[PDB]
Amino acid sequence: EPYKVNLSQDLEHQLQNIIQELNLEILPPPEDPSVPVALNIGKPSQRQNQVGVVPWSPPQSNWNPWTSSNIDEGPLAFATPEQISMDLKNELMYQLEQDHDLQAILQERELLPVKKFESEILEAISQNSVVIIRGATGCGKTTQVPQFILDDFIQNDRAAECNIVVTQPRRISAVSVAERVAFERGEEPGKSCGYSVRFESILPRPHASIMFCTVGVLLRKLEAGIRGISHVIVDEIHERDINTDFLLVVLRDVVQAYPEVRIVLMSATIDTSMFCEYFFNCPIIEVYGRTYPVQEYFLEDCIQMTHFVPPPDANCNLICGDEYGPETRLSMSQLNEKETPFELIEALLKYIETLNVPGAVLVFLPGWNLIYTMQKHLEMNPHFGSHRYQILPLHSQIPREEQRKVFDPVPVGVTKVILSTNIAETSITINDVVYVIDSCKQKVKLFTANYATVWASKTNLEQRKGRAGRVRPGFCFHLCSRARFERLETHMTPEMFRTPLHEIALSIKLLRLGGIGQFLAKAIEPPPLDAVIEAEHTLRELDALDANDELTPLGRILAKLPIEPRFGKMMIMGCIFYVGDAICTIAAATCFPEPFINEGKRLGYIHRNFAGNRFSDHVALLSVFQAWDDARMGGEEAEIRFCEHKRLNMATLRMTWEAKVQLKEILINSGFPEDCLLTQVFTNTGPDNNLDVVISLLAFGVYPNVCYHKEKRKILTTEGRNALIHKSSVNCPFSSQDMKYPSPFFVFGEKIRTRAISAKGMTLVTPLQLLLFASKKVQSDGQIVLVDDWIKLQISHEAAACITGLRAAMEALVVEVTKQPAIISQLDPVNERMLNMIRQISRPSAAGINLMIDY
Ligand SMILES: Nc1ncnc2c1ncn2[C@@H]1O[C@H](COP(=O)(O)OP(=O)(O)O)[C@@H](O)[C@H]1O
Ligand SMILES: [Mg+2]
Repeated sequence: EPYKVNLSQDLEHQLQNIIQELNLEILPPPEDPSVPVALNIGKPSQRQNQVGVVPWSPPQSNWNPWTSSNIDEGPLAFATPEQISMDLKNELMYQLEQDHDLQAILQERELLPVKKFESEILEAISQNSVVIIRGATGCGKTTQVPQFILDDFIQNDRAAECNIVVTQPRRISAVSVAERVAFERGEEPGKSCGYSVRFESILPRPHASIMFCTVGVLLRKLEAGIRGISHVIVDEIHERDINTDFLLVVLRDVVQAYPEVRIVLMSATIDTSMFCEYFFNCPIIEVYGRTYPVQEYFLEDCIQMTHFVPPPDANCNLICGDEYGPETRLSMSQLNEKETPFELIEALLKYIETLNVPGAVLVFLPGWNLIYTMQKHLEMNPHFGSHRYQILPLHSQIPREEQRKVFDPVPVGVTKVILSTNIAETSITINDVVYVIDSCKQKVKLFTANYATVWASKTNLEQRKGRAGRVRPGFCFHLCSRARFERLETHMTPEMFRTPLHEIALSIKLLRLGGIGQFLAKAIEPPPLDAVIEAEHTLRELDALDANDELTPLGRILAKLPIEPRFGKMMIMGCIFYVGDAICTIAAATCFPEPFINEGKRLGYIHRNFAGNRFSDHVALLSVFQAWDDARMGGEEAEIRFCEHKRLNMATLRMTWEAKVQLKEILINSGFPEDCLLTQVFTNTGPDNNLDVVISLLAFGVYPNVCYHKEKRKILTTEGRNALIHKSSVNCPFSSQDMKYPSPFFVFGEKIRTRAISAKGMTLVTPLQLLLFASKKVQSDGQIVLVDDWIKLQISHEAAACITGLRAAMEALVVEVTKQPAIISQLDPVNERMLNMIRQISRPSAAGINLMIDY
C-alpha cells in the first residue's frame, strides 16, 4: 500500500513557482489513470577518437620520474650521469663493507631460490623487450628481481640510467614490499625504494630507484606518458587483476612503438602461454627451489581423523564415499556448505599437535568477518591462550605493524596460527609453514545492478596446498567435500569477465587510446559485450560521456578522481552546494573500513550517540570526524585517548582524513574555489540545512541502494526482495525492536550477501529526497506515484512533477559548472533559487518530519 506524503501548501506553491521560473512545465495528469505518465525527463558534439599509444622515454639525469618534474634547486641539480653513477656506487660499496648487519641480510638474500637464476634473468631482460619470469610462490621474484636489475646498473656504472616501476594488484602489497626491499638494502622507504598507492606515498630518490605502486596510480599518471622509466615490472599477473589485464593492453602497444623499454611480467606456476603469445612469444625464465610433498585432505577426512560431530549446485555434503565410516558420513551431512565449520578447525588444530612435528598452521578464510569470528572462537578457550598458541590475523585492513608479526619467529613450544585471506596464496610467503587449513572459498565482488562468498578454483586449492611444502613434508586440510571438489571450476574467471568497466572506460578516454569497445577488444581476454554496453550506458547517464562516447569536462574530472565516478559527481554537487568538505569526507570514507571498534557485533552505547537523531550511519561517521578533529588539537596523546576511549580505530581516521585532503586537492586544481570546500561545523540533533543537503547528495551518490522498512530488522530492496538491517547499523534495534522511524525510506552503502542479505551504512531519507535524487523512473496516475516500479507514494502529481523537474535542472547546472567550475561563486539568481528550493526540499520539515522531539 502507498505511503502518504504531507506537503504544506506553501511548499506546494514554491515548487510550482520555481519550475515556472526555470521555464519548465508540469506534465498534466493522465486522462485515463490506467495509462500513467513519466514525470522523469531527459536533458553535445566534439571530435572522434582513433587509436593512440602512450608515449615512452628512458631515464634522464635532470628528471624526477616519481614527481614528474625537473631538478633545478637540488644538490644533484646540474650533475652529470657519471658523477651520479659513481657516487651511488661508492655509497653502496662503502655501506656493504662496513654494515655487518646488512652483510648478514645480504647473505640471507643470496640463499633464496631465485638467486641461482640471477645471470639468466638479467641477460634475458637485457636482450628482449618483454620477459616473463615464472616460478613458485616463495622463490623471491618480487623482492629480488627489481634489486638484481638495479644493482646490475649500479655495479656496471650505469646507475643513472635505471628507474624501475613495479606494479602490484593490492595496496598492502606495494607498501609491504617497498618496506621489505628497503630493509634488504639497509634503508628506509624513500631512498632507493618507494611506494605510491591511492592517498599515500613515500617517493624514492630521483635516480637509480624502484617505485612499487598499484596499477590505478600508474594508470592515472599515464596521461603525461611513461616518462624517465627503463623498466616496467608487472607483478603477480596470474591473479588476473582487471587493472593489470588492462595495463597489459597499454604496455603491448608501448613495446611495439618503443622497443627500448623493458617490460618484465612476473608470474606464479601457471600456464603463461596466454601472456607469452600476447607479447610476441617472449622468453620465459623458469625459477624453482626445493619442494616437499603435501598430503591433502577434504571435509570427509577432517571428520574421520578428529572424530568430529557438529552441533544440532546441489549440496555436496550428502555425497560421501563408501570407504568412509557411517558417523563420518552422517556428521558431514549435518554441516551446511555455505558456512565454514569453525568447530572443525579447532579440532584440526588439536589433531595437528598430536602429530608432534613443530610448525605454523596457515588458515585460509574469506574476509575479515570470518577471521575475527575464528579468532574469538579460539581465544575464548584456555587451550589457545598465549602459552601454547600465537594466533595472528592477516588481511589488507590491519596495522602494518601486525602484518610483520606473521613473519616473526615464536617462543619454542608455541604453534603459530595465521588466519589469512588469499593474500597468503601467491602474494606473500610466511615462514615455517607445515600445515594449511583451507576453507576453499573466495570473497569476490559480483555486482549486477556487493560482496559474496563463493567457491575457489582447483588452481586456488592447488596453490594453497603448496604453501605447506617449503620447509618439510606438509599437510593441507580442505574444508570442502570430495563431491564439491569435482564440481569446482578449474580456474577462477578473470575479473575482466565479471567486473564493471566504468573506471577503465574513463581511463581509456582520458588517455586518448580510442573507442572503449575497440580498445577492450584487444585485451588478452576481452570482457563480455554487455559489460561494455553497461559501462558506456552508465557514463552517458552521468554526462561523463556525450552521445558520441566522447569525454566531457565532467567526465574528465571524474577520471582524475580516484573514486567511483558516481561519488565523483556527488562531490561536484557538494561543491556547488558549498558542502564540499562533508561530501569529500563521505567519499573518502568509502575506501576504508568502519572507524568503529565493534567488539560485540551489536552496536555500542557510545557509537549510537554519534548518530544523533538523523538515523544515519553516514551522519555518525561525519560526527566522529568532527570530534576526532577537535580532539586532535591537543596533540598525539589526546588523539590516542579520544580514540580508545570512544572505541575508534585511529589509523582509519587518519587514512580517511588524508584521502579527503587529496580529493579536495584534485577539486581545487580542477577550478573549484576554496570557499566551497572549507570544513563546516554542524549538529546531529538540531536543525542544520547543510547536513540536510549532505543527506540529499548522499542519496544521489549511493543510488540505486534504496530500501523500505517493514518492522524489526526486515526491509525491502529495489526489486521487491527482502533483506535485513546489518547489526553494525545505528538504525539496527536491540533484541527489543522498538525503533519507530519517522520515515521508512533509507539509502545504504553496501549489500552484504552472507547466508541472508544485509544492508550496511543506512541513512534515513524523506519521500522528497527519494523523488529528487534516489530514483530514476517516476510514474503518476494523478493520485499515486510509482517510483522505480516498486515504491508507491500517495503524493500530489504537481509536486512530484516539480521535484523531478528540479533533479533535471540540477543535472543541467552540473554540466554548466563543469565547463568553468569557478562560476559557483557567481551563479545567476534563478539557479540560486533552484539550489535554495533543493535546500528546502532536503529539510525533514518539508515532508512534515520532526527529529528534535522523540517522535
Ligand atoms: N616482510 C617480510 N618479512 C619476512 N620475510 C619476508 C618478507 N617479505 C618477503 N619475505 C621472504 O622472502 C621470500 C619470498 O620473497 P618474495 O619476493 O615475496 O617471493 P615471490 O617470488 O613469491 O614473489 C620468502 O622466504 C619470504 O618469507
Ligand atoms: Mg611476488
